[PDB]
Amino acid sequence: FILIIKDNIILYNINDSINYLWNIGYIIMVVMIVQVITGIIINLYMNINNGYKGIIYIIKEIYYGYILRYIHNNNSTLIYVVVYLHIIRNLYYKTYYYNILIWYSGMIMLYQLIIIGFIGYILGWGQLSYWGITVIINLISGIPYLILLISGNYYITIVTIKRLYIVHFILPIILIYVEIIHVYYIHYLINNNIVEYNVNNKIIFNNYILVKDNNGIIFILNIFILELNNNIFIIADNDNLIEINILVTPIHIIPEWYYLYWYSILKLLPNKYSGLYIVVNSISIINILSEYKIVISEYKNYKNIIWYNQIIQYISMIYIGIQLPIIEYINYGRYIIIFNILLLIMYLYPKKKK
Amino acid sequence: FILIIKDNIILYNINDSINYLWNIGYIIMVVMIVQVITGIIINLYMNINNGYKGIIYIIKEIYYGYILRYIHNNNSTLIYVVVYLHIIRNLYYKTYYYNILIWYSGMIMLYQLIIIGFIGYILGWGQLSYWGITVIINLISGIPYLILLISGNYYITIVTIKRLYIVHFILPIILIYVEIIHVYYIHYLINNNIVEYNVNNKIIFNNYILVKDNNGIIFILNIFILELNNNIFIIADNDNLIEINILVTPIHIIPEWYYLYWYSILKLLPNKYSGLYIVVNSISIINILSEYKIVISEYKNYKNIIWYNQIIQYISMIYIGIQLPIIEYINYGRYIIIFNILLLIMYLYPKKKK
Amino acid sequence: WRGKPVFVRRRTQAMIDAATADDAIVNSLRDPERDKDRVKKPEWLVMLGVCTHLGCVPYPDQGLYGGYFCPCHGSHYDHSGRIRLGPAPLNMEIPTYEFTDDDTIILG
Amino acid sequence: SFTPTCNKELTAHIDCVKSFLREARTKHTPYLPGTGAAAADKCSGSREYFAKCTMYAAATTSFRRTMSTEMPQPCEMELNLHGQCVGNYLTQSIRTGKAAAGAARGAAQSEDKCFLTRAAFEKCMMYQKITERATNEGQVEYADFSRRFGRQTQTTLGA
Amino acid sequence: EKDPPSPPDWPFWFKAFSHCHDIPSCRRGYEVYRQVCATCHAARFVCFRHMVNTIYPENRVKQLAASFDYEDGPNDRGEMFTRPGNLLDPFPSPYPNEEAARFANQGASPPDLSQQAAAHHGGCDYIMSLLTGYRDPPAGVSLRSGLYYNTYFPGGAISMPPPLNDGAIEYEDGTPAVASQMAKDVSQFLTWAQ
Amino acid sequence: HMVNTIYPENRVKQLAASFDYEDGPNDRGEMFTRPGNLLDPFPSPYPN
Amino acid sequence: ARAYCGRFAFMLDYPKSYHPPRKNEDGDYVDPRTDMLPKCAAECSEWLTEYNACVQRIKMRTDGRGNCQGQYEEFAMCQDHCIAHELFHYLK
Amino acid sequence: ARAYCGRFAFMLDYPKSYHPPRKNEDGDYVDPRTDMLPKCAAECSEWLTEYNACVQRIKMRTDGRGNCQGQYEEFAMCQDHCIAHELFHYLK
Ligand SMILES: CCCCCCCCCCCCCCCCCC(=O)OC[C@H](COP(=O)([O-])OCC(O)COP(=O)([O-])OC[C@@H](COC(=O)CCCCCCCCCCCCCCCCC)OC(=O)CCCCCCCCCCCCCCCCC)OC(=O)CCCCCCCCCCCCCCCCC
Ligand code: HEC
Ligand code: HEM
Ligand code: HEM
Ligand code: HEM
Ligand code: HEM
Ligand SMILES: COC1=C(OC)C(=O)C(CC=C(C)C)=C(C)C1=O
Ligand SMILES: COC1=C(OC)C(=O)C(CC=C(C)C)=C(C)C1=O
Ligand SMILES: COC1=C(OC)C(=O)C(CC=C(C)C)=C(C)C1=O
Ligand code: FES
Repeated sequence: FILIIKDNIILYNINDSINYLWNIGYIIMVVMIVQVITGIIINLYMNINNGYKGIIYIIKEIYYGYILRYIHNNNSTLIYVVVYLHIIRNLYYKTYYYNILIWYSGMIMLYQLIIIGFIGYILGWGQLSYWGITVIINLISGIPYLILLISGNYYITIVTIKRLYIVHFILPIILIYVEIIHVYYIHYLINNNIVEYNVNNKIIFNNYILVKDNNGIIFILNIFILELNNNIFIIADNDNLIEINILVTPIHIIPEWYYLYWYSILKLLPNKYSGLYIVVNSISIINILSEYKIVISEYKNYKNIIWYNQIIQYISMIYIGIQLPIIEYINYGRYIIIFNILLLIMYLYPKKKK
Repeated sequence: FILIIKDNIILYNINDSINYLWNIGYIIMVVMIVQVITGIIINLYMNINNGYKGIIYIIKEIYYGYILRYIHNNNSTLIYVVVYLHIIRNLYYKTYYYNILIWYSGMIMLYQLIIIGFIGYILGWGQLSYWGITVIINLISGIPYLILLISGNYYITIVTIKRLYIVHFILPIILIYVEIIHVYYIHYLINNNIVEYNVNNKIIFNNYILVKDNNGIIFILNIFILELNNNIFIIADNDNLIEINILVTPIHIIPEWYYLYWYSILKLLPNKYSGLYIVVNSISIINILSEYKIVISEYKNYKNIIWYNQIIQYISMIYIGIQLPIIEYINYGRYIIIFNILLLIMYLYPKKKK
Repeated sequence: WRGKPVFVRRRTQAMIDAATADDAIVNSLRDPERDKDRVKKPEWLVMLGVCTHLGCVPYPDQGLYGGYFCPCHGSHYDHSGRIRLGPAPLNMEIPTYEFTDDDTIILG
Repeated sequence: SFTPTCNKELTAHIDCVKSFLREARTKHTPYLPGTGAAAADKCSGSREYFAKCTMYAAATTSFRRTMSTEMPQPCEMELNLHGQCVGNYLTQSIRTGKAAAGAARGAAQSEDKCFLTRAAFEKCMMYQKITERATNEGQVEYADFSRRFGRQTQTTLGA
Repeated sequence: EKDPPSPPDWPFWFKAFSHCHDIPSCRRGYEVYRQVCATCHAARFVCFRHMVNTIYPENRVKQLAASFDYEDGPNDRGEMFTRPGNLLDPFPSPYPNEEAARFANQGASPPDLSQQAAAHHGGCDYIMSLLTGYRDPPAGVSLRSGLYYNTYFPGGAISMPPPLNDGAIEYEDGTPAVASQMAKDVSQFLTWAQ
Repeated sequence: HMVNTIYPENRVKQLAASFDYEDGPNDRGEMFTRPGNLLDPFPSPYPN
Repeated sequence: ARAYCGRFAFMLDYPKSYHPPRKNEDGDYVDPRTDMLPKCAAECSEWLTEYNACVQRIKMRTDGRGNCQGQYEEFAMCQDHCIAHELFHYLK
Repeated sequence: ARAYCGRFAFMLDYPKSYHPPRKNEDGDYVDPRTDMLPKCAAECSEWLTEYNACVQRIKMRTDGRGNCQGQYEEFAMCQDHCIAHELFHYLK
């Protein structure tokens, strides 16, 4: 494998005109490894018997256990920040027009990540996680008997945790394999540049791009260390530190911040399945945004007005999700969903000739 | 990877003169996959906080759980049988003389397997398992403070189970990776034949060798199905179904049958470390049995008298291990160890000229 | 049943008539529901005994309607389990249950 | 009088039987069940009691849990607070030799450091009838809001 | 309607990057918890050994734990006995189960205060605000016996009697015992316990 | 475990109901004694 | 997951000095918060007028319906924000 | 891990018929095993002579030391192997 490493790290040529937005991917890979390592180490001191007490036992009895607990929670937030920012970049520079294979490989990892995260918060045995899996499992309540098979009982119980835990342990290793398929296509299908064309300005990776990529990762580390030890930003809801009572409903059954765009979709649409279905549309339509075009152009380096309104639509929907289900937020949020479809249609539609 | 598969399975040429002893390796690979799958599935219903009560809940409450429980225990016995028989073969045909790299890769997997099996026994959380680890861990009692770091307490508790379980979950996946390194050397360094020389008699693998290898595996399956459902051979000690009591010592603290060779070595030698050291010798000296030779010959297809006495030495030591520590068995067993050193010296020593 | 208290009350004719009387004043209730749609047999009320305010378990034969009074914050439910006074927002939920025969129910 | 299941009654008879036999063998005194009480048959009464318990009841097997006839008490929390104050001050007074041990109940509160908490208990008890009609309603969520996604909906598995 | 009123942002010492938990306040907080909150709440996940060499010296923690009686066992005859507490025991719990506790608080359950300093939005600020947030009911709001108004509790009506009264306890260090001090101190201690 | 395998369901009910188990807590936080059911383990003679 | 959000000490306006609580005629220390209540109510006069208006509007209603909790929660939140800025200066 | 080792039924010599236990003069059924004890002791006579010899050798010893458990366990194992071959034929 040493020759492979030399071909893909030491003699790998990349354009010298790339920005720091081309370093986001390096950070995902590094922060992903950290999340696997910390996860395996936490499991050394806790299992599925009672997470509530187990997390307490890690933070109070294990030496430096608090570091492991808070890194694993905060580095998840970090994973989802960097991934979501990696997508925003790919949309801005339309890096899906000629490198769709790379885009497809990435989306597979996005799907896997969305399942890894949801199930990790039930491992903590907290109120907000108990009642948030009870509300997402009941969306497939139409498929007969499927809820019982997944849950393993008629209500969420330790049985449900013992099985989701195995998916949370194993699915990350598969994600790492898909990361190789992703880096494989990137290296074959050359990366896109800040300029729309292809230019002979490439420089080796280890001597230049890795030094710059490390300056980026160390910048993010400074900020992540401050959050890790001082909680400068509230990235974890406090109601997950309340012991599970199956009789009392939490004040608000909301997910973590990185599922509030699909939680709002589900709370805005008036039919449960319509919501589920609009959450499929969000993660699926974005994979065909260049397929119907017919012009010899990649629609790149224009003012990207449609892009800006899409990125804001995401942020605004996350806000509506935090808010309670007040009627006025529901009406305004339904307009934001209608607007997303029109913006998506604009990306999809080919143009007629004057 | 399809081209890789075609190069290593469909257009892979092997000599047509090989016996059914060249099918043992295929069986190891298949039975190994089965042990990983069943282990992961059993994990879906197991609580490592009490594995005594957990195994009961699998066999009585889970549908077809008894199949998973008994396959995972019996397929371990099977793994070790096939591996130990794969070594006996490699010794008989001296397949380490020119393919040492293959031999080295295999020994690495043997070391990993020896750790996986032992820790899996302790997950059963029964009398024999508890006292057995309590005896082994106290062999490294000389290295200061290391028992405490491995155990996590002053005595074996669930704390130790929660950490060894992670080694038992992860180490098998690494073994599968070393299996690739093993199949890599086999395919580059061509396999040895029943004849000492190299002959142009090779035939493709999928159309011929895989059909024969499946006839072999299905033969073993018939026998393994009978053991799996009727316990024709006692391959699991009954004293692992006794609830752990730290105050009472079991009638006999012995390992599974596939650890009895090294258990006897440790119970025969009069100094604890000497015993540990003679166990190291057994699993290390066998890796240099052709290094000091100087003749242009592989010492192959002779009467193999030294080989036969070695294979019997292994069987006889396993017998002494079952037997209680009667003094007579200790004296006789010390002679068998002296004899093994002599047989191993015979393999190692180069010959002078008349 | 499934971790929750399931109150099963045989209802006297007075109790049944009381809920039937409020069946006409429906739409004057926080959560308008008719007793016919909350009971399969008038003589039998099977409900989950969990206050819809903050989960406390109400006590029967208490309150202003002689139904079920949650002492935690003062929610009064009627003889059909419908919220009539207090902080509670909704009516006590009716579980999934069928009648196997005349003298047996099956919860689930 | 008699338990629906006579397991308790039988256990009492067997305990009497076992103790009398143990005493008889240990002290080498006569043991004779179903004979005169003075020297033997000390378990005659227990045996008859179990036989009387055999009257039993209809379908004793069908036990049914029930909510308490009496609800949680009216001012127990206020009373508990006053009790804690009385005990804490008693512990401090005995430790520091204060006169607060005396005059534990004081009208002025000058001699009683627990007078204020006692007054609260008295007021709650006094106003029990006064506030018996109290709605206990502030601002109550309407049902439509209560049953929207993020509130009490999809809250029971299989919804 | 709107979510429960957000707690004010109190200037606790430990909120700065380079600041610690003020041990003098945490010590007073233990006294407030032991003499006021403990009657109804339990701290199951807080053990006496956690306070040794951190809040109190080892001998002092022994005396505190020994003041309580715990149920240990079984003995050689299979019976349960009562012993004084030790440094390895959890903080005493007032009620044996949640159903006993509920029966003593008009059906309401006093939550365990082990992680309450971080179990509510606002965190430590929510404890300080709640304990000092009792008020006369708003006009038009009438509360039954055992129900008290509090601006920060969700809904406004809490089954907890106003717990802090001036002069309720005497601080060993002489600090003036006023309701707001006890609040600031018990909030500090519960934050440390979390 | 014995229902429809060793004994009929009604018979197993009678056997279990013959024993007294300790269940609870009740609404008052107290432990009570009830007849046994098909979901109870076999009775144990001693508490520890 | 945690009790507080960290901040620079220059953003955390911690009391720089301590003013002991006033002592009553009886000699019992008066709660600093109780003394601060009138001053902070004046700072929130605008919300208090809204609440007082509600009280009089619900007083007229000849039915028994009407509450002023909404306006009281806004006044209370305001009065309490004022208290937070100066209360710990009188507390040890 | 399991109670028994499986075998072909032709290797498992199960009783082909049932002989009811004899009834005593009182009318109580006599244990088939007790009736089989003398017959199986005769089949193990060689070990019984060894045990009986030990008893007499330990009887002579003027100290209190001496046991014959070793020889009794060999006799008992033999008598019991004999019983196993024919006892279930008298049991339902
Ligand atoms: C009233 C009820 C009555 C019921 C009556 C029921 C009667 C049933 C009769 C059934 C008869 C079946 C006869 C089949 C003949 C056709 C064979 C054939 O086509 O083979 C080719 C075919 C393969 O074709 P091929 O590759 O072209 O040729 C194979 C060889 O090259 C050709 O050379 P070969 O001749 O040597 O081949 C024979 C066999 C031979 O295979 C074996 O024997 C494999 C095991 C080797 C160890 C052998 C230990 C021997 C111990 C002997 C103990 C003797 C005790 C004597 C006591 C005497 C007391 C008086 O080869 C194989 O089967 C190959 C299996 C490959 C296994 C792959 C894994 C190998 C691992 C490495 C070796 C083992 C290492 C560990 C063991 C080391 C031991 C030191 O072989 C098979 O797959 C045949 C499997 C079946 C074998 C025979 C089974 C006989 C079963 C008799 C049952 C009687 C039941 C009576 C019940 C009565 C109740 C009252
Ligand atoms: C000592 C100063 C304290 C502290 C720090 C707390 N309490 Fe209480 N409390 C009691 C009851 C019955 C409840 C539950 C009421 C219900 O919510 O209806 C509570 C609740 C709490 C909380 C949680 C608030 C939340 O929103 O759930 C907290 C943080 C809290 N308390 C702190 C009852 C009592 C008492 C009974 C008389 C006493 C004494 C205390 N509490 C004292 C304290
Ligand atoms: C587990 C998350 C993922 C990781 C590890 C990851 C990793 C990376 C890496 C290392 C790069 C090359 C360096 C770069 O240019 O920044 C890259 C490129 C790319 N990724 Fe990802 N990615 C992930 C998520 C995604 C997702 C979800 C998508 C699709 C929505 C995606 C689409 C792309 C595309 C199109 C490129 C090529 C960009 C260009 O043309 O250079 N990635 N990714
Ligand atoms: C894509 C990678 C992963 C992500 C995004 C993910 C996500 C998270 C999340 C969000 C939590 C909840 C943290 C909290 O309770 O607030 C969690 C918990 C947990 N994760 Fe992961 N995880 C990843 C991989 C892994 C791996 C590989 C392991 C190791 C088997 C692991 C082990 C655990 C454990 C034991 C918990 C429960 C303890 C905890 O609450 O911190 N995770 N995970
Ligand atoms: C080289 C492969 C492996 C071998 C040789 C091995 C060996 C065994 C052994 C001997 C047992 C004890 C069985 C009994 O209690 O008697 C055991 C237990 C167990 N193993 Fe494995 N194992 C393998 C891989 C795995 C894998 C990959 C997993 C999945 C994470 C797994 C999960 C388990 C579990 C949960 C138990 C406890 C349940 C049990 O007692 O059956 N094992 N293993
Ligand atoms: C996890 C256990 C292992 C598996 C999966 C395995 C697998 C295999 C496979 C598939 C073959 C080729 C087919 C064959 O000729 O049978 C082979 C060859 C070989 N293995 Fe292993 N093996 C293992 C253990 C070992 C060990 C422990 C050793 C060394 C003591 C070893 C040494 C060899 C050698 C020397 C060969 C070449 C034989 C010849 O020259 O053809 N293997 N093995
Ligand atoms: C509590 O955890 C979660 C939710 O709770 C409401 C979600 O809505 C969601 C979003 C679910 C769907 C079906 C889009 C996720 C993933 C989640 O993690
Ligand atoms: C559809 O997938 C999503 C994104 O990628 C396009 C986002 O950018 C966002 C928005 C991300 C940020 C940082 C506001 C989210 C949450 C999302 O769901
Ligand atoms: C329980 O007893 C056991 C032994 O006894 C000494 C072993 O030798 C061994 C074998 C040890 C080595 C290092 C090969 C194991 C695993 C074992 O479990
Ligand atoms: S929980 Fe019943 S009145 Fe609030």
